[PDB]
Amino acid sequence: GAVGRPRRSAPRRAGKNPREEILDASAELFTHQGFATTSTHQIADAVGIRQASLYYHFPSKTEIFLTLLKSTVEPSTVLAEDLSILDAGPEMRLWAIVASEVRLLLSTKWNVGRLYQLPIVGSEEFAEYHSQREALTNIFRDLATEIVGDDPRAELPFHITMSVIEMRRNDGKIPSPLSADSLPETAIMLADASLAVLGASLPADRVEKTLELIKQADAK
Amino acid sequence: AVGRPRRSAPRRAGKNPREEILDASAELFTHQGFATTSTHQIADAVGIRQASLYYHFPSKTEIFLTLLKSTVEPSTVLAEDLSILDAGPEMRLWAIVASEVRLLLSTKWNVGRLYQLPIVGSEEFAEYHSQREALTNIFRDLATEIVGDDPRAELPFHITMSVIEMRRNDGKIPSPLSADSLPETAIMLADASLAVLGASLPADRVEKTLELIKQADA
DNA sequence: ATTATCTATAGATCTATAGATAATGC
DNA sequence: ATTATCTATAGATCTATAGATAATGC
Repeated sequence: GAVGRPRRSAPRRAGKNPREEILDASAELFTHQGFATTSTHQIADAVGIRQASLYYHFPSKTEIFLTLLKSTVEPSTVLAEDLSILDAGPEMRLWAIVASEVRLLLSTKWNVGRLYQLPIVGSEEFAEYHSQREALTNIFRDLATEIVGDDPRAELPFHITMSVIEMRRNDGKIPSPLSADSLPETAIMLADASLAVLGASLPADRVEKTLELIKQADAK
Repeated sequence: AVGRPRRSAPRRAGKNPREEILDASAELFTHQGFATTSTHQIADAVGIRQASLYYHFPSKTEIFLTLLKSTVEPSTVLAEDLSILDAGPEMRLWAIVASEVRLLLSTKWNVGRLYQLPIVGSEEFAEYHSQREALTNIFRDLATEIVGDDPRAELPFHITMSVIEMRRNDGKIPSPLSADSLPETAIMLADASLAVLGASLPADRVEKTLELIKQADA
């Protein structure tokens, strides 16, 4: 059996331990209703525990949110940095970054890309993340600037990319689990679009090659 | 109220007191969002006591719901009328993108942010909710008419909405309305939207669009 | 007389803490 | 004798409602 006074209701969330369970419940609610609207009771209720019982695992509702926010921002930011610097031309580099971030935002169980864009993040409190967020944004812009020059279109590939957030499911079924063998269709499209808005022909063997860069990046 | 107003005088802008509210509300709701924003915070911004707001509006919900209506309907009617008008699907699509972006750049605050708010889950919100989905269909429909049954039919709407990130939200209007001008951003996004669908650009798309506006105004 | 605001305040939340309690582990 | 949950509540803060009150109109 398990140490500790047994809970009133049986666990309802997927997780190897209460931390994962709570973050699981939290990711669903925060992506559906945002931070402020979601109350610790609903989180508790979702998890199947009393509200106070949360505080043994997380010191504050803000800390829960922070944790989730890290787990999406981090991999995405580093990935762009890792890929940013490679063999090919900026057409190819940008096509990959778009495909790679879309691959990623489709890989998670809940739609955590929706967290970046929430109001709460605007506050100064969450400055470490604006920082990473802008840094990411700048990578794309500069990539795009290498193709069209100083031109307002350079702003677009990033917004095209983030558009998956509006077009993916959010019910705890992963829309496209990761595969070393292939890229999800939707990634192909948004990469392909991101080059069309810059008026640039698609690069060569782009799916075959983008998976190469990911294998590389994964080993790093 | 002849002559320039005092700097001290209530910072808000509008014909009457209700409008002063919605002006205050839009600034707060599009920066911090609905739930994070207290009626107290609104009142202070309007220069009045918290309780007073309840003369003009029933609830904090109602303020917000109103602000939504005030930005959707204008767009929904715009799109619907251009939607049928006699021209090619590309031309129709370009005009809609351009004029939606034109419109989202016309307002004082960035009311497009209210769309991305997740607060719209309530039963009452349904009227707004299904009108948002109607507008969105117009785009999908048009796009599909250019490119068929293709996942790219989703793009033009989202490309359009991206202007929300590219806009200021400090009170100054980014691009005031005009009948002989489209802001550069609306042109860009409209061009992009057609670009992603592999569609040819109409040669006189700007001026044709400025015309269907004038025509659709009266 | 009709407004538009005010002061005051219930009651409905919501976060977090204090301390009891029931399971395992020694 | 350690751990993880529970019950119970303090203290905050927020929406909304009453009923008082300073302006004018008539």
